[PDB]
Amino acid sequence: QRKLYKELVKNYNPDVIPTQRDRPVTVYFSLSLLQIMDVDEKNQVVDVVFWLQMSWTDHYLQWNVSEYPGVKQVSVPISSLWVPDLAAYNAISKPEVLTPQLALVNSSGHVQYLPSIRQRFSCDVSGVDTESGATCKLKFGSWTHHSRELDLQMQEADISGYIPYSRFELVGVTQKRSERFYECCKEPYPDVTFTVTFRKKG
Amino acid sequence: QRKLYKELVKNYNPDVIPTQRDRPVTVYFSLSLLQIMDVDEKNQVVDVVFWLQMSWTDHYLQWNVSEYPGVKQVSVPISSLWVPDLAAYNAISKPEVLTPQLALVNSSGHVQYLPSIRQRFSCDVSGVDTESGATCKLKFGSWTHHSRELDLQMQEADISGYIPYSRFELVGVTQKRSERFYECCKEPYPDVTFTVTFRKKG
Amino acid sequence: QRKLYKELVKNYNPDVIPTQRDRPVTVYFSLSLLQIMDVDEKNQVVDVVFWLQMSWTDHYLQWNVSEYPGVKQVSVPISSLWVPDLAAYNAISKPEVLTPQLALVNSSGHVQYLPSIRQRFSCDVSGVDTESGATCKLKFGSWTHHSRELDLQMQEADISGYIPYSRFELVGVTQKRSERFYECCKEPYPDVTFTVTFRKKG
Amino acid sequence: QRKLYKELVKNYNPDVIPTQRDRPVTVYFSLSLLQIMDVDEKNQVVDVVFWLQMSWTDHYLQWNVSEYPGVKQVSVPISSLWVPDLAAYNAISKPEVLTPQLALVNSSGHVQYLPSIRQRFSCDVSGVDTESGATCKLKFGSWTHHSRELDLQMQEADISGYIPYSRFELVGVTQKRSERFYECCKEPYPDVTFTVTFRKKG
Amino acid sequence: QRKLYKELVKNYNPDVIPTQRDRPVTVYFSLSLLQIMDVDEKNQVVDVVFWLQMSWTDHYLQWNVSEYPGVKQVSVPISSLWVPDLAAYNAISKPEVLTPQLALVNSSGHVQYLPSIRQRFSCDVSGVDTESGATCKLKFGSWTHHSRELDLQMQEADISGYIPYSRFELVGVTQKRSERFYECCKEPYPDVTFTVTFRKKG
Amino acid sequence: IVCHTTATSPISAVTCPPGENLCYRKMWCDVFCSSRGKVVELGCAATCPSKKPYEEVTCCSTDKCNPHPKQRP
Amino acid sequence: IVCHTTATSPISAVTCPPGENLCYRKMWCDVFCSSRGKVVELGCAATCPSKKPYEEVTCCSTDKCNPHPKQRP
Amino acid sequence: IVCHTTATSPISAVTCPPGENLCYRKMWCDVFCSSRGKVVELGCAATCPSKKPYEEVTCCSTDKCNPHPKQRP
Amino acid sequence: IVCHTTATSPISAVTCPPGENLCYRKMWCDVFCSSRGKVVELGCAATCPSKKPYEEVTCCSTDKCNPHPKQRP
Amino acid sequence: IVCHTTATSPISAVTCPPGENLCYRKMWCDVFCSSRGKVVELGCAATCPSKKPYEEVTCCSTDKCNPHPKQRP
Ligand SMILES: *[C@@H]1O[C@H](CO)[C@@H](O[C@@H]2O[C@H](CO)[C@@H](O)[C@H](O)[C@H]2NC(C)=O)[C@H](O)[C@H]1NC(C)=O
Ligand SMILES: *[C@@H]1O[C@H](CO)[C@@H](O)[C@H](O)[C@H]1NC(C)=O
Ligand SMILES: *[C@@H]1O[C@H](CO)[C@@H](O)[C@H](O)[C@H]1NC(C)=O
Ligand SMILES: *[C@@H]1O[C@H](CO)[C@@H](O)[C@H](O)[C@H]1NC(C)=O
Ligand SMILES: *[C@@H]1O[C@H](CO)[C@@H](O)[C@H](O)[C@H]1NC(C)=O
Ligand SMILES: *[C@@H]1O[C@H](CO)[C@@H](O)[C@H](O)[C@H]1NC(C)=O
Ligand SMILES: *[C@@H]1O[C@H](CO)[C@@H](O)[C@H](O)[C@H]1NC(C)=O
Repeated sequence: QRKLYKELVKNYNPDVIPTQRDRPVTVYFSLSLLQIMDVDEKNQVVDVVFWLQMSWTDHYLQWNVSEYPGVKQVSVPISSLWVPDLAAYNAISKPEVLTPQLALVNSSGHVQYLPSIRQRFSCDVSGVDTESGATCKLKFGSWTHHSRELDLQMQEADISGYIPYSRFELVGVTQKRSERFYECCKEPYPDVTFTVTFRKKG
Repeated sequence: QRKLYKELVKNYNPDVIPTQRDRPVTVYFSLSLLQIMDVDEKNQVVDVVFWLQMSWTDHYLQWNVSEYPGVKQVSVPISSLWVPDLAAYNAISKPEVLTPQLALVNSSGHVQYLPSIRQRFSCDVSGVDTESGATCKLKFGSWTHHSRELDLQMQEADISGYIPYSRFELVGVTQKRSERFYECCKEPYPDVTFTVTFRKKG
Repeated sequence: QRKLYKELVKNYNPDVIPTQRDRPVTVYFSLSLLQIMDVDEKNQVVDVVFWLQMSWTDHYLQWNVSEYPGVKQVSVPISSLWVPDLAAYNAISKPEVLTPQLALVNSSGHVQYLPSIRQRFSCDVSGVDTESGATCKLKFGSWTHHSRELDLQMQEADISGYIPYSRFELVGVTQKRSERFYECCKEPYPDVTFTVTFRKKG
Repeated sequence: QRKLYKELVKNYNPDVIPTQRDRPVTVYFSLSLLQIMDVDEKNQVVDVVFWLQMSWTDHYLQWNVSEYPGVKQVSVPISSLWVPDLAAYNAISKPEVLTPQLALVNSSGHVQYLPSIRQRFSCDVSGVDTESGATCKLKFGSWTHHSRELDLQMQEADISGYIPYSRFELVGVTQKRSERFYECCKEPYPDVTFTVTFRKKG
Repeated sequence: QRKLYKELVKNYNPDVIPTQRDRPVTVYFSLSLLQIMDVDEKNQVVDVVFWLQMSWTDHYLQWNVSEYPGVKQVSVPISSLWVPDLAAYNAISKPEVLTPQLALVNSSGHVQYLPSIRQRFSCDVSGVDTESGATCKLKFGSWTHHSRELDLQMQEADISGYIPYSRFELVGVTQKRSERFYECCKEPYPDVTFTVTFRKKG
Repeated sequence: IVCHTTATSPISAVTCPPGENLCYRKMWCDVFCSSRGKVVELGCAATCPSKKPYEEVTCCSTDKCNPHPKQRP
Repeated sequence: IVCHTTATSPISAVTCPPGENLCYRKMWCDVFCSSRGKVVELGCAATCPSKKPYEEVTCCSTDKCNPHPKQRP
Repeated sequence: IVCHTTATSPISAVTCPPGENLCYRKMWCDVFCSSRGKVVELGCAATCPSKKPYEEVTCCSTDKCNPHPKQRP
Repeated sequence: IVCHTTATSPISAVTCPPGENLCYRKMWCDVFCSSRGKVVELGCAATCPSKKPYEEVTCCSTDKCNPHPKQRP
Repeated sequence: IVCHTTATSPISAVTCPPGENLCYRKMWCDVFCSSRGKVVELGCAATCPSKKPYEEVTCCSTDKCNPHPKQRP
C-alpha cells in the first residue's frame, strides 16, 4: 500500500527548492541546546550539542489521504527530499550529526526534520569563570538563498532539556530572527542568532 | 540456488517500515555491555562499547523453503533491508560501529542484527570513585516512529559479556522499557533505558 | 518550472574544464581569513579558518531567461558541475569544508562558489610572540592546469571578516597573484599567494 | 585478452557466500603480527598492526585457461567479489586497513586476500612491565555464519616480520582454532584465537 | 570537442592493468619529501608529508591528435583510469591524500599522477637528537603485481621541496630500486626504498 | 469517579480508585517538547497535585474530564 | 522629506520622520562582503551620521536620494 | 548408557564410556549469549558435574536424555 | 640586443633595455621540479647573473639566444 | 663452476667467480612468506654461508645445482 514512496520521488529533484513562484519557502527554525561539551579559552571556541528543529512545506510532497489506505505520515531520508541549506556562520568545524537522517511528512506536505548535532563555534569564552558569565552567538541562515527564495522564520526557543549536572549553568538564552541587505540583491538575507550566556557552576 | 537475493530485493524499499496495519512492527531490544572505555569527570561523559541485539519480522522478506533448495537463512547487508531508526538520545557522539554491517533472516521473515558499537553518552561520573559508584542511563528509542508504527519491546539484560580486567567494576545493570505520551499523537512513545552503575576497582 | 536542472546536466560532464578554443577558463580567487585557530611552534604549522571566494563562467551552463519562467539563478551542488582543481601547495592536512557544497549560477553562465574551510598549512610561527610577528604564505593554484587551460586571477583580499576576540591580531594581509614558467609547457603556471602576518595580543 | 573481468562479475553477487550444497566455504586464516604500536594500562587496550592472510575458493570465479590467452591470475578489488565477514570480537575500534583493497584469484577459483591492518583490542596490559609479560588474545571469526555455511581453518602464524627495534619484545605467539556450540543452530561456531605475550624491552 | 572523455572510458575497466604480453606496465616512481611533521621516540614512528611522482603508459588511453581539435592533454580523476597498486610496506596508518585526485594524460597514452600525501611509517627515531641523526626507510612497491605484470622503475630523487624552517634538517636522502625473489613466481618482486636521515636542528 | 490514565497503553479510562475523587493532567516540557509536544500525564489523586515551576497541572471532578489533549472530555 | 529605509522588508520608501530631513546610506564590509557585497543600510537622521574607519556614509536632501545600490534615486 | 556429546561435530550420540553412567548438559552464558544463546555442552561423567554460579548443570540416566536444546530426548 | 623575457605572458621577445647587452636563462628546481620541470627564467642584465649552488645560469649575446627550453634560439 | 644467481633479473646462470667453488641458496621468511613464499637467494661463496636461526642454507658443487625452487637443477 506504500506505493506512495515510489510516487513521491518520481518527478522530484531534491536540488530544487519547492516554490510556486512569488511565494517563498518558509522554514521554521528552533534550537534546543542540550549540553555544553567544552570551552577552549585558549583558542576561543565552544563545543556544544543541540537538537535543531526545522520544518517547512514542500508543495511537491503531498498525497490524497484516500488514494492511500490510512497513510498519515512517512519517514523519508533527508537525501530523498529537499532540505534548507542552513549553515552555522560562526562554526569552525563540520557538524557531526548524531541522530538518524530521517524526516517526517504530512499528507498535506509539511516536512518535519529535527537532527541531533554536535559542533564547535568561534566564541569568546574568556569570561566563563566570572559570575557574569561569557556569551556565545550561534548565527544560522541559508547559505545560497534569500528572503524571496527562502524565508527563515524562528518559533520556539526551548531552554528546557539542558543537562542538569553539566559543569556549566545557563544564565540566559536568547533566540532572535533578523534580516540584512547587502550591496546586491534587492531582497534581504534572513538569519536566526541563537545567543547563550553561561558560567561555571560552583 | 541463490536467486533468493535477487527476488528479496526486487520490490523492496528499505525506507519503508514493514507495517501491516493493526500490526505495528515490533522490535526486540537488548544491550550487552562489553566494556567501559573511559570516563570524563570534567565534561561528564562515558565512553562505552557494547553488543546491540535487535530483531524484528519483515513481512516482505520471506521465502518458500521448497522453491529454494536448502536455504535456511541468509546474511544480507543492513542497507539492503529496512532497519529500526533507533537513536541513543543521551549520546554525544556519532556511533562507531565495529562489526560488519550484516543481518540474518529467517525463511519466515525474522530479521536479526547484532552491531558492535562504541559511543560516548552524556552522564554524571562524579561519584565514580566512591564505593557507592556513579550511574549512567543509556536511553534508546525510535527517532521518527511511535507505538502504532513501531513498538519497541526489550529482551534479556545480559551483562556476562563484560570485561573482567576492566579498571571499572559493574555493581548493577538495569534494563527497563517505558512509554511516554506527548501533546499530540494519541499513541505513546516506547524507549529502552539501559541503566548501569560502576565504581573504580581497588 | 525547474526543468532547467534536468537540462543543465544533460550533456554535461564535470570532469571537463569548460573552455572554448582560443579562450581559457578564467577563475577569480579571493580569500577572507576568518580566524587563526592555533599555531604549533614545535612542528611549524598554523590552523586557520577562512571563506574561499571562487567564481568563473561555464559556457555549458546557461539558459534562455524566457524559455524558463522567472528563473534568475539556481543552487547546484559542486559535484554536478565543473570546479577548479585548486590546491593548497603548502597545506599539510586535507581541507575540512564546513559550509554546504553548493554554488550559484547566472542565467548567463556565471558560477560562484564560497566554501568555508578549516585547514593547516606548513609555516614558520617561531616569531609569533615577538611584536614584529610571524608570517605565513598560503599558496594556492591549479593542480593539473596552466595559463592556457585555466587562468587564475585574484580579486583582492578581505581582512574585514577576521574574528576580533581572537588571541591573535592581524598586523597585515597581502594577497598577490603570480606566474611561474617551468622546463616544459610554453605556458606558465599562475598561483595566488595569500600572505599573512600576526602577533599575539596583550 | 581481459574480457574475463566483464564475465567474472556478470552473474555474480558478492553478498552471497559461495556455498555448494553441503560444501561449506572453507577459509584459511593466518595472522602475521607486524608491530605493537602502543599499550594503555589505564583503559586496558593494545594498539597493534598486522598482515592478515585470508584465502578461500569461490566456485563462481574460475575460467578456462584456454578461452583466455595466458591469463594466470588477476587482481580484483575485494568489493567485486565475496569475502569472509570476519570480525575481531575483542576489538574496540574500527579496523584501519592500510594496504590496497585487492585480492588475487586462481584460474581455478582460489581467492587470496592479505590486508594490512591497524586496530585496538580490549586486553589486560597491566603485567607488561614484568619480566613475565602481559598477554593478549585476538579472537576472530565469522559474524553471521557457522560451520555449515563457512568453516574457518587456520594455519600457524608468522612471528617473523616483527619490528626488531620495537620497544616491546615478543616472548611467545599462539594461534589456535576452536569451535563452540550455542543454544541454537546444531552447527558449532568456529573461531581462531591469536594469542600473544610481550614484555617491555630494557 | 571533448567527446574524448566519453570515448576514453567506453570500453575501459580501471581494474585491469594495461599489459601488452611481454610488455609489462612500467611505472616510474619518485618521491619529493616535503616536510617531517613529527617523530615519536616512544612508539618509533615518523609523520611525514611528500609529493609522490608516478607515471606510466596506458595503451588503452590514447587518441588521434587530428580526430580531436587541439586536444593536447586532459585531467581525468584517478578513479576513471587504472593506477598502480603501490603500498607503503612499512606504513602504519592509512595515507591521507591532500591534493585533488587527478592525473594528466598524453594523446599518446602517457599518464602522470602526482598526489600530495601525509602518512606515518614505522621507524627507529631514537637517534634523532644525536648529530649522527636517525634514519628511516620508506619501502614502496606493488601489492598484487610482480616484474612480469608491473615493473617499478625509479628516477631522480628530490630534496628540493623540503621546508627550510623545519625543526629537523635533512643530512641525506637515498632513493634506490631493488628486486626480491620469492619461493614461487619465477619473476622477481620490485620495490623502491626511499631512505632518509635527519637530525634535530640547533 | 471515572478518569483517564496514562499508566496503561493505549490511554484507557480507569475508575479513579477509592479516596481519590479528582482526575488530573500534568504536562512537562522536555527536549522533544519543541516537536512532539509537552509531555502528557493523566491519573488519579485525592489532593490535586502541586504545580512545579515548569510543570502545568489541571484537576477536575467530572467523569473523563482529564482526556488527552487530542481527545474530547 | 521622503526616504528609503532598510528597517522594513522589502526596502520601502518611508517619509523621513520629523526633525530628520536627511536621507542616508551607510555601508559596512563583513565576511560576505567579498561575495554578497558591502552591507547596505538606509535610514533617517537630523544630523548626517559620522563615518567610521571601515564604514562609508553618504547623505542628501532630495526625496528618495538614498536608494539601494541596485535601484534608482 | 548412550549419550549425546558436543565433542564431535555435528553433535552425535556416543555411548557414554565405562564408569560413566550419567549423560549431562552444562550451559554457560558468554558475550553472544544475548543473541546466539547460552553455550551448550553435552558429555559423560560418573559423578554429575558440579554447578558453578553462572553455569547450569543437568544430569540423567535415560539414553539420549541430554540432547541439544533444539532436539528431542 | 633583442632578448626573451619571462616577465610577460606569454613569453615574448623584448629588446633587452639599454646598458644590458646580455640575454640570460636561470633555472631553479623546486617541488614540481620532479614533474613540471626546472623553473625557467629569461631576462636581461649588463653583467651575467651569478650562479647559486642549486641554480643554473647561462648567458649570451646573440639575438633571441635565451629561448624557452621548448623553443628555438 | 657455473651457478645460479639472483643478483641479475631474471635469475640467470653466472659462472661462480674465482675462489668461490660453491653454489648456494638461502631462504628467509618475511611477511609475504605466508602467501608469496620464502624469500629466495642464489649466489656464490668460497665457504658455504652460515645458517641463521630463521634462515635456511644449502650448498653444493655441481653446476647449476642451486636453481630456483620452481626450476630444475
Ligand atoms: C588519424 O586521424 C585521421 C583523420 O584526421 C585519419 O584519417 C586519415 O589518415 C591519413 C593517414 O594516412 C591522413 O593522411 C589523412 O589526412 C586523414 N584524413 C583524411 C582522409 O584526409 C587517420 O587514419 C588517423 N590515423 C593516422 C594514420 O594518423
Ligand atoms: C511452497 O513451494 C511451492 C513450490 O514447490 C510453491 O509453489 C508454493 O508457494 C508452496 N507450495 C506448497 C504447498 O508447499
Ligand atoms: C529565447 O527563448 C524564446 C522562447 O521564449 C525564443 O523565442 C527566443 O528566440 C530565444 N532567444 C534567445 C535569448 O536566444
Ligand atoms: C549575473 O549577471 C551577469 C550576466 O551577464 C554576470 O556577468 C554577473 O557575474 C552575474 N552577477 C551579477 C552581476 O549579478
Ligand atoms: C577449455 O577451452 C578449450 C578452448 O576453448 C576447449 O577446447 C575445452 O573443451 C574447454 N574445456 C572446458 C574446461 O570447458
Ligand atoms: C590454484 O591455487 C591453489 C592455492 O595455491 C592451488 O591449490 C591450486 O592447485 C591452484 N590451481 C591452479 C594452478 O589454478
Ligand atoms: C608525451 O608522451 C611522450 C612519450 O613518447 C613523452 O615525451 C611524455 O610522456 C609526453 N610529453 C609531452 C608532450 O608532454
